[PDB]
Amino acid sequence: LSDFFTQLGQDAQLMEDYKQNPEAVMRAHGLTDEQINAVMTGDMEKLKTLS
Amino acid sequence: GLSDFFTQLGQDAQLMEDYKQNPEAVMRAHGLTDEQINAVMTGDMEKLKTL
Amino acid sequence: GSLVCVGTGLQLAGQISVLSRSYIEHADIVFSLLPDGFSQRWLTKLNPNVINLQQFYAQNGEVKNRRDTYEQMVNAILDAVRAGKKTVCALYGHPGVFACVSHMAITRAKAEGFSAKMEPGISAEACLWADLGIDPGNSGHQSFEASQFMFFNHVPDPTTHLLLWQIAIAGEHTLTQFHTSSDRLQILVEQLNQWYPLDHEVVIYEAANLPIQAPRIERLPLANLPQAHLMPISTLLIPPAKKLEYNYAILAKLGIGPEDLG
Amino acid sequence: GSLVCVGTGLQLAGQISVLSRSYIEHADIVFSLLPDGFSQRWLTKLNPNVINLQQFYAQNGEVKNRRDTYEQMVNAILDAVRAGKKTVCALYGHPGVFACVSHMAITRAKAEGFSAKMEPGISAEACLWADLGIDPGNSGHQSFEASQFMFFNHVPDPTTHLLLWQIAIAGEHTLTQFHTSSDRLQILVEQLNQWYPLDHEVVIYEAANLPIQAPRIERLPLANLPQAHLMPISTLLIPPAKKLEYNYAILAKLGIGPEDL
Ligand SMILES: C[S@@+](CC[C@H](N)C(=O)[O-])C[C@H]1O[C@@H](n2cnc3c(N)ncnc32)[C@H](O)[C@@H]1O
Repeated sequence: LSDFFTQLGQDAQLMEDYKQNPEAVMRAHGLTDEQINAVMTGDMEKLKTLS
Repeated sequence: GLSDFFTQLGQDAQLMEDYKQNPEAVMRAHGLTDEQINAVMTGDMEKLKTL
Repeated sequence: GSLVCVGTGLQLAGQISVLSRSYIEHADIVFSLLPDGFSQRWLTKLNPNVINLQQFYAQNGEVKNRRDTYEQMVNAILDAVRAGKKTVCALYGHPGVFACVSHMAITRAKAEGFSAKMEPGISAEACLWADLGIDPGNSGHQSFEASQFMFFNHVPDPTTHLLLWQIAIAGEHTLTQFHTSSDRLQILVEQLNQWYPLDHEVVIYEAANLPIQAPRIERLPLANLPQAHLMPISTLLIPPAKKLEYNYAILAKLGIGPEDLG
Repeated sequence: GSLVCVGTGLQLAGQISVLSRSYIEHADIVFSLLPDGFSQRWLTKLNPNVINLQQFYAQNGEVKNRRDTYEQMVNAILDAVRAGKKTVCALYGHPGVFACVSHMAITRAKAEGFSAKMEPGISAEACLWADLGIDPGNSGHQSFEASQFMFFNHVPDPTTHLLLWQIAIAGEHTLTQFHTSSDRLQILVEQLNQWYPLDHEVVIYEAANLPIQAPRIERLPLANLPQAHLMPISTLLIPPAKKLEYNYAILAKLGIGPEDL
């Protein structure tokens, strides 16, 4: 999850891919159902738990 | 050679710290001419654009 | 040894300058004052030799002067420099903006005959212009710390974009610690109402720190500010109350008029 | 097509953000406005598909309103977006600080239903705080375009750091000339003398654009500004002339006393 957020923050191609289908990109980068749900719902305090 | 050196010096912190310790030795080690090194040490930006 | 203070900007991983990231990468030791946990994890992966300066803040509700905390942070940084380490301080945003520890450590390192410098970084102010699509140059810009704006005489130019920083703690003080946010912000509204109508649209701005998160850009009437939920990162943007008007006195001295402006 | 406007900062190669460099690298086409040939060479190695926006500034003896230069730059950028290109605009410093082209292109692109955004960069002001060792956050700060200061009714707060940008064209009304005259600067000094004494120490600041280069940090009395050698890249810093005074009216409402600060 930390590795994904770092890559997404640094890589303009990944950032654009992510914007076009966040859930598909997050699945491809091996994020959990709970992690993806926490991201899509803006549950920042739940993202703490799962990091 | 001069442009390649300035580009590397601008983004490489190891080279920048080496350059601060011994500017002339670093410039020689990166293939700058005595003319180019003199323009740098005398802070003559107009003459550098020339060389 | 040597000292370089760098900023990470606001956004995780991507907003640090190429050179500033190189300084962190090649450091013998890094002293960090980063928020988050993602920010701290990113830093530790880039260079594992990190000392967290957060340790020097009062913990367990102990009374601890900020002056004492900063002195302990600066002393920790200088101990590494003195020992001969290529020392880098990694700060949030711009290492010289709303930060005294970097300026203090650089002053003290220079005084002890060490190489020390600050690398500029992307500040919350830099993020605000980009996120809001506003140019400080369009009609000018004035920035004050919201408490400094309340405590001291600072009459704004209402043709400018006026920024009040640290709006969440506006007028907060040991004396006013039992006053409530709403009470202190209502006093600020009445102060600003000298120049800005109560229905004047203002903006509560919070720059995003994660790439999965959008910035806070909340447009509300000035009168509604005291009811607003504010964060330590919250900034108040007050757009102009007045259009620009010709400076006839200076135009006269220049020997021109409005019709002459290109 | 899409538009991303990025800043390259002031220093060659190293002052661009990691993400901003990534946008340039992955761009179909880059529109550039960079400080010098060293920066241009750096950009061209990152991405060879560069169009230099410098070409739209008045050249060989042509009289051209700077507004028409900016319009032609915006049109050139939008033509790439309209053609379906992943377009990046690379401007020196912060692309949205004392710069209208990026703001204009993003507005126009959004109006034509294209994805557009601006990435913040390191501005000349960001470099100034670092080089002068100033914390502007706590201290407060103000910025005006020097000419707008002269042509329109602006009031600075003389207790707070004052930056006048584009000082080298201060009072040049036509927008067809890229310098001003000492008589225009003398009128600006007289204007400033309302709040700032004639012997008030001001600083002509030029951030370094090359890694071998020291910044210009030239201290001089305000009175000598009209004799000073100014460059297009010159910014004027006017430190506070006036001591802070307590806001007794507001301190009273807060129930706090001066003694307490
Ligand atoms: C069209 S604005 C461009 C500003 C740029 N977007 C930035 O972020 O700094 C040009 C003005 O920026 C300032 N400026 C540009 N380069 C500078 C430098 N190297 N040092 C100091 N000020 C500079 C000057 O006030 C100059 O007249």
